[PDB]
Amino acid sequence: LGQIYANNDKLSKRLKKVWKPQLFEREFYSEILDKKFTVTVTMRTLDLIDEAYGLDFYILKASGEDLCSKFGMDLKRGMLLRLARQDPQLHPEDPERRAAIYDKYKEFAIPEEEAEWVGLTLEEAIEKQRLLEEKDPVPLFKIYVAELIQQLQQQALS
Amino acid sequence: GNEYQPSNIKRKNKHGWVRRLSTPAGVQVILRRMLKGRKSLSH
Amino acid sequence: ARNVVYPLYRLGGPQLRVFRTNFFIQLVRPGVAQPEDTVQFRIPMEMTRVDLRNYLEGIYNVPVAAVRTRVQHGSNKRRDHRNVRIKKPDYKVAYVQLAHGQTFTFPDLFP
Amino acid sequence: MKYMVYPQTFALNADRWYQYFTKTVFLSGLPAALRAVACDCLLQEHFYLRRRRRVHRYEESEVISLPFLDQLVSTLVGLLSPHNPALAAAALDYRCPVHFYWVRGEEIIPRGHRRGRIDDLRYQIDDKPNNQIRISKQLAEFVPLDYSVPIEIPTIKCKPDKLPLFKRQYENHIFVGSKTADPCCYGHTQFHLLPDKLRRERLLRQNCADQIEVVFRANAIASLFAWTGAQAMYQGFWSEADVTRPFVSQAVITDGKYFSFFCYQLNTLALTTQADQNNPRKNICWGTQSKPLYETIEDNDVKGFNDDVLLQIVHFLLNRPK
Amino acid sequence: ADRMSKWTSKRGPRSFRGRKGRGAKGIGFLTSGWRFVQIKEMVPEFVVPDLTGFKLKPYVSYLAPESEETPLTAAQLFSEAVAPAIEKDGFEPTQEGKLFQLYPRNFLR
Amino acid sequence: YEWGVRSTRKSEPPPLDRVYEIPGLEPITFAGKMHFVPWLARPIFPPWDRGYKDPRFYRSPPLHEHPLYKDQACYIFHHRCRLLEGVKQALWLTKTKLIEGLPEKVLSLVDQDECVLNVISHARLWQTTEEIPKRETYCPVIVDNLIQLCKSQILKHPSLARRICVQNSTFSATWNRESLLLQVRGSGGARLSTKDPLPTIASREEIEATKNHVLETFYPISPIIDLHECNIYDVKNDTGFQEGYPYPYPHTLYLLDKANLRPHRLQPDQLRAKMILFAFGSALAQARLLYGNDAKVLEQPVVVQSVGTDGRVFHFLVFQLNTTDLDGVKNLAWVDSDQLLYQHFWCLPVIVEPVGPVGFKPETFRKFLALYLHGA
Amino acid sequence: ANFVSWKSRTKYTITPVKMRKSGGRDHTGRIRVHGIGGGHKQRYRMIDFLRFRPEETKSGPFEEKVIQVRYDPCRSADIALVAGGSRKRWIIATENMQAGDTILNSNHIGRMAVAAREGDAHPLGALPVGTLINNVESEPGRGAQYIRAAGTCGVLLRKVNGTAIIQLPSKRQMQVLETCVATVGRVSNVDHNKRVIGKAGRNRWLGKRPNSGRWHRKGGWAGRKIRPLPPMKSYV
Amino acid sequence: GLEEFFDDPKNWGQEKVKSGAAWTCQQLRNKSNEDLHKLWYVLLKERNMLLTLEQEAKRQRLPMPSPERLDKVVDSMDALDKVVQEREDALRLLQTGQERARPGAWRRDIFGRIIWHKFKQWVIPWHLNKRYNRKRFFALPYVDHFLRLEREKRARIKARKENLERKKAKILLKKF
RNA sequence: GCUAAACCUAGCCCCAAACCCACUCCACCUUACUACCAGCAACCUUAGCCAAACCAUUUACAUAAAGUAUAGGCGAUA
RNA sequence: GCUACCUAAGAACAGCUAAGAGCACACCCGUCUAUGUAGCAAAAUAGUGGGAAGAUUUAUAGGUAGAGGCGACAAACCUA
RNA sequence: CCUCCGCAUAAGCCUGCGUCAGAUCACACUGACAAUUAACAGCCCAAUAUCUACAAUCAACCAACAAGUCAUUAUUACCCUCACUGUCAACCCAACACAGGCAUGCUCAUAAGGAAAGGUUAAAAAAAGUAAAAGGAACUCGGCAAAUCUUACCCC
Ligand SMILES: [Mg+2]
Ligand SMILES: [Mg+2]
Ligand SMILES: [Mg+2]
Ligand SMILES: [Mg+2]
Ligand SMILES: [Mg+2]
Ligand SMILES: [Mg+2]
Ligand SMILES: [Mg+2]
Ligand SMILES: [Mg+2]
Ligand SMILES: [Mg+2]
Ligand SMILES: [Mg+2]
Ligand SMILES: [Mg+2]
Ligand SMILES: [Mg+2]
Ligand SMILES: [Mg+2]
Ligand SMILES: [Mg+2]
Repeated sequence: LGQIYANNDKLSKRLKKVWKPQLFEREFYSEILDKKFTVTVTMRTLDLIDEAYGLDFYILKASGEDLCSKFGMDLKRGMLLRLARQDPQLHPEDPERRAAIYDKYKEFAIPEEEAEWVGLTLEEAIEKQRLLEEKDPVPLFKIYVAELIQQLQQQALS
Repeated sequence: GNEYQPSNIKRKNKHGWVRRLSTPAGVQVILRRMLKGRKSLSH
Repeated sequence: ARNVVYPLYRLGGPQLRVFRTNFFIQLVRPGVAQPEDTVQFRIPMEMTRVDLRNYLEGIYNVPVAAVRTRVQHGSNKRRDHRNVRIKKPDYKVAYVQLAHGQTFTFPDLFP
Repeated sequence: MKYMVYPQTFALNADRWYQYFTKTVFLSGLPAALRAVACDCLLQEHFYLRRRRRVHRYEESEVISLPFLDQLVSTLVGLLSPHNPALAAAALDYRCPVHFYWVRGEEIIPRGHRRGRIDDLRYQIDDKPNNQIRISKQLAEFVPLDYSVPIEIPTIKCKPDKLPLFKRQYENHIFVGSKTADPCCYGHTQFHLLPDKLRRERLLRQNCADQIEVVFRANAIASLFAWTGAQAMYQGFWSEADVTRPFVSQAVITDGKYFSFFCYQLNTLALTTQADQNNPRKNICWGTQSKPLYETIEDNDVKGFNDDVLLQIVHFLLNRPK
Repeated sequence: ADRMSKWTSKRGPRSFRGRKGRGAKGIGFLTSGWRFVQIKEMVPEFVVPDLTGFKLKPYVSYLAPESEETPLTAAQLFSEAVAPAIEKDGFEPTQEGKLFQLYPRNFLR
Repeated sequence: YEWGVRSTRKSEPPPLDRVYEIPGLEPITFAGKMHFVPWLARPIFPPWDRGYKDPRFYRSPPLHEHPLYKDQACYIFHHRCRLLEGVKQALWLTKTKLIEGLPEKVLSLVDQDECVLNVISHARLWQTTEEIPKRETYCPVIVDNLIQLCKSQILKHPSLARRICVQNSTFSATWNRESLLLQVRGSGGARLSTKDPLPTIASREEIEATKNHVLETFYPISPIIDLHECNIYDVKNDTGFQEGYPYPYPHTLYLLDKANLRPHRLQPDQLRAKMILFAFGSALAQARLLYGNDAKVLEQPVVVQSVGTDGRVFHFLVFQLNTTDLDGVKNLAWVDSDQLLYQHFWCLPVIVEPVGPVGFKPETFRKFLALYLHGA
Repeated sequence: ANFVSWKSRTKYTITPVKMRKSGGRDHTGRIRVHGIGGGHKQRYRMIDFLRFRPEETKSGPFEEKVIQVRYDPCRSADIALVAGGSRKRWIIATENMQAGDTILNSNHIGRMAVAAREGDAHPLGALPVGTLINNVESEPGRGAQYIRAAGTCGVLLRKVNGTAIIQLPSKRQMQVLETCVATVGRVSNVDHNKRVIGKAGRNRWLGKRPNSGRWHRKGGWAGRKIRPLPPMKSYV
Repeated sequence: GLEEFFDDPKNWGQEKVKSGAAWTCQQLRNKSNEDLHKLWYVLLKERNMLLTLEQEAKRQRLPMPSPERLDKVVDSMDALDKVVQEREDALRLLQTGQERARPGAWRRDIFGRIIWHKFKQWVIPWHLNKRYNRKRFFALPYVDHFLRLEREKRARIKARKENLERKKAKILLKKF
């Protein structure tokens, strides 16, 4: 979003301008995910992918600020998770294949707890945290009982 | 004179709390009222 | 009971009980000169005709033949040193007919 | 604006009030094939006739009872056409309205711009009698014109509005089963059914068990009186131009089981305060307590069927215009 | 057109007036031809005790002595039913299958 | 072509969040909370069903799984069912012959007017409080009055005491034809019931005669056309009463046509057809009650009458029902179409013409009386 | 700007459907079409323009009886109530069609090329060259979109390959597939054109509000344009 | 009987009536639930009677005989309510371990101030409730600014309070 | 001599310091203050007054270097 | 909530003569005169008029909003 | 003596000439205390399918046109009954106890509902009305206004 001078003389009029990227719609197979994702994909994105060879690689390599999308971030996170867990993407009859795939991306592959949080918004993260430490409140009665038991034990000891 | 011809239903539809809450501008109006401390924030 | 959350009755669950009633009442002299057997109470606004009937029957062991409630507007036209509208509270009146020709004249208190 | 009188009223002790409004004296008592027919009628609706849609308690007095009543009326009439030639000639109206408008008493207006002004307070009974038998010749007298019967009329210690009774202003209406252009101007057997609101079970549930009979009585006082008034009007006669004849009409209120029988005697329309001051006359009503026509039905058999009730009905039907 | 005065059932037009109500709380539902259906279970019946032979009057004699106040906490309550525990050396895991639920209250008052 | 319009068809749901496509992670959504949020993905909940069963919010099963859904489409007749054609269609349905005049016996059973006039007047002016009564009021009333008048001859005829006219009187009758299944349902009109059955109008020789003339075909307006095509129909036939009901034998179907608008009323041919159908249906039911449920040509053919409707116009119909096996001999109805007492009633005068009825013809009344009498 | 278009009736019916007026306002609530509104109240009769649609669970040529020929307030042409088999429907009336008459509907693309009568519908392939037609589809199974106004007609000019060439009421010509249906003859209520409105009141009743007072000057456009007819357009 | 709505006939027109003290918490605390319930009803009727008396007095233009008694009764009632309520709370704690009965969840509404949204109790789940999804519990960016303003306002008030207090103190010091 | 006059202390201003507020019960997004039944959702340069003595490019929004280098209808000014 | 226009679903129009007919009530408007012009009034009163089964009047609820709307153009009306 | 107005309902307002007590054009102003009772009217109606060509105009002829306002049926589902709210007033919009504005139903001289004149005098000027000798448009921009009415002809 900017302004242009009319015929590129400053003494001519100034007028606002919106320069849009040339958008597309294209499929991308991702080895780590074993699925074809239709994506809005600019030419620049395609070029980037080509440079990094694999789409998966691009997703991994691309720095979070650089990647530029929530969807992309999510994908990256998913990939990381896959790398971590070592979960069956190709199911049985392809363990060797799976292993090979994994070995492609021995680079990257962060611990499983970190890869959960990767590529999240703030609000989402907060929500997740809340979910993690929600629980039911524990009955006080139980606690009291425990205390009593402890006391009894102590008495026995003495 | 006499431009006002009271009818409650109309009034409530026009200026009511619900209508103000429906639009962002309306929400802002209510917020403004709150900030001034006005006793009646909507109609 | 007044100012309490009422439990939900989905379809075939239990009878609603009220142990320990929150609303309380007061019988009064009718100004407009009512007939025999009609007792007038001032009531909290939340109380129903049915509730009134129940309330009298249980606690006071009185045979209620009919109940007719009616809300009364309390006056707003009254102003202060500040010129702010003081409002008299709106309140509910009951007209309760006694059964079996029981009859009731309001007593002369403050003789 | 006028006090809207309801014959089939939920109001308690309504009777006395009604009497006051009218100026009546109420008194206790009156002034095989058939049986079979009655039984059949009872059966038809309660058993034999297959319903399509399911019947309910809110829907009970409308669907079961009214049609049964109608059947009873019509079949009975048919039976008794040999026994009485007047009923063959006499018209018969199902649910046709009955309206009557009188004025009884003065009232200084309590407040407003009309305060301290004499207001003659007005009444109106509207009605839909379940059905009624309208004759061209007038019925006989029962009791003579100006009969004393010193039992005295109720007081009305407080306002009419204190009883559940409400004012309204809608078209005034003095009207029998039909308009003036008609031969059949008189009548002799009004039938009513009480609504679902005044079922005796309901009454029992409430503490008002003394008002079971009372309601019926009130109804009798009202609708019949209205009818009489209408009749009087159709043959001239006002408050001031008081009735020369004794206008008579009879009726039998009911419930699915319980009947009772009420004749009305209209000696006056002179109910205004102008006329009352020099008035030794008063209208009369005589009636029986609500005896059950029958006990109960099991499948397709009445347990106990009371012929006395039937006899009363027959008598009511069977009386002639002299 | 005063918007300082409280909105209420008296204030609007016909259709407005019949909708609102005071804090009355409903006895039933309404159907078919506006026929209201008073359900017995929704109506609260007052469980009144028998006061015949009940010595507790509405006031307390001035001669009665005062004592120090004690907020009845849970610990105290537990203690007052700890004898059985002691003897051993009275709790619901869920109270979903129960008429009187302590947490999401059923019991009125 | 597709009627409906995109905007007014229910809104297409917003596209499923793109996180859901990624296998396999937990999508963080606002179902953790209990309110909507624009950030935070849209959750997907399972389809809820209710444990208890409230009648006031009851949702029925589909037409696939119902307790008595049949595959063969039945076609069912009603008071409301108003068929494109016509007398002919009705006849075809019923399998019968239409003769232009009422039978001689009935006529004979006839061989005064002031009363009739009064009745007419009463219906059209006097009965209600307001000026000029509307048709939902007067049409049934007139009929009722007429019936009453007829009854008033109980003094003359002692056999008239053993009847009863009834109001609700629903009933049913079910059969095949070409062969397609076909049904009739009950009334919204009165029904005169008697203890004795009606006597036969036509002889057994006459019935043999009917064989010769073919029921009319009338392509391309095929039967069943206007009748309610129906599945989940239930094939069981039904008279209007349980066993043992006295006055069980249907004398005359006193059905009527109220409806204050010109559209809601029947058109006369249609009305006639309806009447015929009713006659068939009641008659059929009676036959079923009498004999076995298996079909045959009847030994005793049952007779049912049915008066026509409307305060002004009158369509008379007597139906003979001699063959419970349809699809040989056929039935033989006869009608006196659109006979009409009184053309137009002036509820108010004019500025010259009086306030009574006009064009009163007592022939119709006589016919009615005859019909009423039939049995005695 | 509340605006639920009245056209929400999914199921076909014969019953006349209540029509909300537009005033020439959009869903946004602003006038997009000036001079509309305030006419007589009307109900819609749903018109079946797919002339050859068979009745349910049938496939062959469909015979029809005309029950009635009525006025339609929604449009210039008058309409006919057709019945057949089980189903009834409204169609647009051809010129001279009356109650009692029998109509044919066909899918039969005959090499015989069978002559036809003023009410009946046929594929264009079966119709003799030079016959007048109305209610012409654009594609097969598409529904009849063209030549529907009172008194109008198009004429079949020639057949070439699997296509026919129609002359529309505006003499501009249109190439349509052979198998597309049309109904022979001209649309009914001929001489609609000759009706004299008589007064402004009539116009108002028709739901046409008056023209605006603003004097516009006539511009470049306003001279008469003598042109050749635009080049025949095709749907193949 | 309706005579319960009035006191002893002897006490009418005395100008002063003897009523000994309200129920204190500890006494109440020591009675049983069954007993407590019974006591409540006794109290209730008395309260009603007192109210009636008050009304009568008002009507008459006359002063109450012993108005403090009503107050005492009220106090007693309050105490009773507190005791039972406390017990209930304790029970709840023992069983489930929940403060309060009626639940909520600290929900941030449209205007951004965090409400204790008390839950309302009903039949269908929230996701297919028409009138509850329209209840929105989230802010949007325009609200933040207003919140800030509100905060500022609050702070100003606080400052005013504090300064005023200081000034008062100073004045006092000067005086003494 | 009437009208009137007079009267300190409410409180407030500017700093400093320190990061605030927010469920007795009940009600409150439906027409808020309403006990109780089957569908949407937020982000998208500021402008213009004005100054240039008109007006179109254009005109600001710790200390020192420094009003320096630069920009600018090479001017206003930045 | 005034007015401009529209959408939904209502309502009213006597009497006399004989159709966007005539006379003429109720309603609608506002020709001309007089009074009033800090007034009964920030456009009224008295008379006198045009209209009054229609392109009419009008109660209710809804809709279009300013770089705009709405307009039987009068550059009208959009709450003095 | 007026009645160019009344009673209602709708909308609107919301205790705004009811009892007692109190004070200061003439004494509906404050404080307390009463008051409006439902049957009238609001507050509706379990699903899925499936049906609804024939106006209204005393609806009968006639007669049209601008083409219209009042419907089910099949199957499944179902016993619990009258809760809650409005209901006062001399009243609303017009800053006012303001000659204005204000929907419908009745009543069309009123059975409702009001009071044009604080007291005197009877000057001018002014306003509204009635009166008029003889003449009769001579008035005046023009028969404006007025009282009796109706002739002919242009322009747009
Ligand atoms: Mg022009
Ligand atoms: Mg400048
Ligand atoms: Mg300039
Ligand atoms: Mg005219
Ligand atoms: Mg005229
Ligand atoms: Mg205009
Ligand atoms: Mg111009
Ligand atoms: Mg009133
Ligand atoms: Mg008077
Ligand atoms: Mg005066
Ligand atoms: Mg004077
Ligand atoms: Mg002179
Ligand atoms: Mg001159
Ligand atoms: Mg003049």
